[PDB]
Amino acid sequence: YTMSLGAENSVAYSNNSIAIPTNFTISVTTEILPVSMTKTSVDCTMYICG
Amino acid sequence: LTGTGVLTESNKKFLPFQQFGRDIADTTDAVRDPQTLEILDITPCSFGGV
Amino acid sequence: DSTECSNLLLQYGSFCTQLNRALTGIAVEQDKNTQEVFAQVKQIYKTPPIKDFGGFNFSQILPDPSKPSKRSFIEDLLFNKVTLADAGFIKQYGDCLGDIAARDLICAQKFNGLTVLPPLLTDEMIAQYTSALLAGTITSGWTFGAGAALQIPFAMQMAYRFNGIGVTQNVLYENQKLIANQFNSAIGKIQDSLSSTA
Amino acid sequence: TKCTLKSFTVEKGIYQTSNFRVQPTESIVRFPNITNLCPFGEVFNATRF
Amino acid sequence: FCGKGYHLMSFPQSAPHGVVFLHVTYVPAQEKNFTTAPAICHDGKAHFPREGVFVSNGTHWFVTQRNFYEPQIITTDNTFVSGNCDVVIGIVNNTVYDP
Ligand SMILES: *[C@@H]1O[C@H](CO)[C@@H](O[C@@H]2O[C@H](CO)[C@@H](O)[C@H](O)[C@H]2NC(C)=O)[C@H](O)[C@H]1NC(C)=O
Ligand SMILES: *[C@@H]1O[C@H](CO)[C@@H](O[C@@H]2O[C@H](CO)[C@@H](O)[C@H](O)[C@H]2NC(C)=O)[C@H](O)[C@H]1NC(C)=O
Ligand SMILES: *[C@@H]1O[C@H](CO)[C@@H](O[C@@H]2O[C@H](CO)[C@@H](O)[C@H](O)[C@H]2NC(C)=O)[C@H](O)[C@H]1NC(C)=O
Ligand SMILES: *[C@@H]1O[C@H](CO)[C@@H](O[C@@H]2O[C@H](CO)[C@@H](O)[C@H](O)[C@H]2NC(C)=O)[C@H](O)[C@H]1NC(C)=O
Ligand SMILES: *[C@@H]1O[C@H](CO)[C@@H](O)[C@H](O)[C@H]1NC(C)=O
Ligand SMILES: *[C@@H]1O[C@H](CO)[C@@H](O)[C@H](O)[C@H]1NC(C)=O
Ligand SMILES: *[C@@H]1O[C@H](CO)[C@@H](O)[C@H](O)[C@H]1NC(C)=O
Ligand SMILES: *[C@@H]1O[C@H](CO)[C@@H](O)[C@H](O)[C@H]1NC(C)=O
Repeated sequence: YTMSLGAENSVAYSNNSIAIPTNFTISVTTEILPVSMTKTSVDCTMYICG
Repeated sequence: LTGTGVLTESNKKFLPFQQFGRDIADTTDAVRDPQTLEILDITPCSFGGV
Repeated sequence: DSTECSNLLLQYGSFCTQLNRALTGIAVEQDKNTQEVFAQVKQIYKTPPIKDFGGFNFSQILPDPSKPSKRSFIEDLLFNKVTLADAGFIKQYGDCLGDIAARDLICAQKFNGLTVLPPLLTDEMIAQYTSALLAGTITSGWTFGAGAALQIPFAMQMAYRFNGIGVTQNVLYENQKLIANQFNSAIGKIQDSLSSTA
Repeated sequence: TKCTLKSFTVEKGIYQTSNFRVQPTESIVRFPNITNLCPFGEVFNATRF
Repeated sequence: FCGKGYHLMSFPQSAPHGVVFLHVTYVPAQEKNFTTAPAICHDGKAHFPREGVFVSNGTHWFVTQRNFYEPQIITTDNTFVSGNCDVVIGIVNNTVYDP
């Protein structure tokens, strides 16, 4: 499929109109970031000489 | 097959047409001794990564 | 075009497989870079017709509805100013080295196995994302990213950003025409700077 | 550490060292229990190949 | 930068080879249209809001904070006076209450 670019909605603009919310929802969202990878090392004699 | 290392006893089983084994095909992990039919796996002499 | 290849593959193609994996990782990384820079908010707000922006002229940066292409005027000059491979390499490779996305496979065999993959996001989609960001900002202030449809006049948005920098609303509302004229003149100066082949 | 770093002065921290400490001294040979010699002479002195 | 909506808190939690955040955000809803004005000209002088916006339901004007709809009567402590109202474009006519 073509990529969904986003939520499709329209807003009405006027020079003397403002929209103010009358309610609110407290939403808790998760987001995940990596920190570190596997800490590795190589042994030279076992690698080359064996 | 000549080399330098320390050999231990192994629990591997060898097919009758197989004498030399490789787990990772760069070093011979185990050999079958020509006199006694026990299988001895060879490890590198210096190891542990000091 | 070697007469033996499978032996050569089995002996030395694993390095190329690893390096091709590195290139594929770089490519997916680059696509995710474009994703994270242009798709921060996935909301598509249609550009309103230019009405009552307080005297500010945004007709240049907004896309023109007359043109079927969704590129606006300033980004059109940005596209025309940058010429892909403006050197002797366009004579050597026939512009196939750049990502024109209409290149033929004769350019691919010209490069001897090197290929240019098209980007994940079409430039038209980038233009649509930029138009959505511009329309959302100009209409709703900073409430574009929170997630809502909070329309606000542009005068009050200028007033609250003036409160942000530390100046009261009265300075804006007494000098609205002067600020609009200065902004329009600055946009015209940017237009003349890009249009004069500088 | 001085031998792996190729310097007579080392700095503070941890360093990984290659094996310079052990050398083999004895050698063993293990061959199959074969006693009889090959008929190389019989093949080589053959009156007609 | 820390979640969709206005950020309030984040709670860290450990993860294998990473860290996860629990972003607590303020997401508004249930919008309402309102007729607004930039200022109010009373007694020949313009009144600008110290905080929030000027909104009107029907024919009565109030001052409310931007993010939430809390209607408050227009009061001289809530507004500040600066100049006359002939220079402000789009100013409306109303009275300001003084306590
Ligand atoms: C704002 O929305 C919340 C829900 O998101 C409303 O809370 C509900 O209120 C009704 C009646 O008081 C209860 O029966 C529901 O159980 C409540 N829901 C939750 C999730 O708590 C709240 O009333 C709304 N406020 C306004 C002014 O509309
Ligand atoms: C915003 O500026 C553009 C030009 O930068 C204006 O477009 C011009 O409009 C006049 C007629 O109004 C034409 O004669 C010119 O040819 C147009 N120029 C270009 C480059 O298109 C536009 O009218 C301005 N918008 C407002 C609201 O003033
Ligand atoms: C706009 O909303 C306000 C707040 O509810 C209204 O003010 C009160 O409305 C009630 C009911 O109509 C009256 O009994 C009070 O006397 C009003 N108080 C004040 C200080 O005016 C106001 O009436 C609403 N405006 C319209 C046009 O409905
Ligand atoms: C707000 O009220 C003032 C008067 O208190 C209005 O000013 C008058 O407007 C009429 C009609 O436009 C003129 O004929 C008068 O000459 C004006 N008098 C003065 C002293 O300016 C003003 O127009 C009103 N504004 C709004 C938006 O209703
Ligand atoms: C090989 O010969 C030696 C010497 O006679 C003997 O000790 C050993 O057991 C033999 N190994 C066999 C038969 O596997
Ligand atoms: C060849 O050598 C073998 C020993 O390997 C011997 O038995 C044989 O008699 C020799 N034959 C001749 C013709 O010398
Ligand atoms: C506000 O008005 C616009 C157009 O007049 C309309 O599309 C929108 O739904 C209205 N919003 C509310 C909350 O009624
Ligand atoms: C809003 O626009 C209408 C129509 O263009 C106009 O009559 C009115 O004066 C404008 N009001 C303001 C405050 O700009």
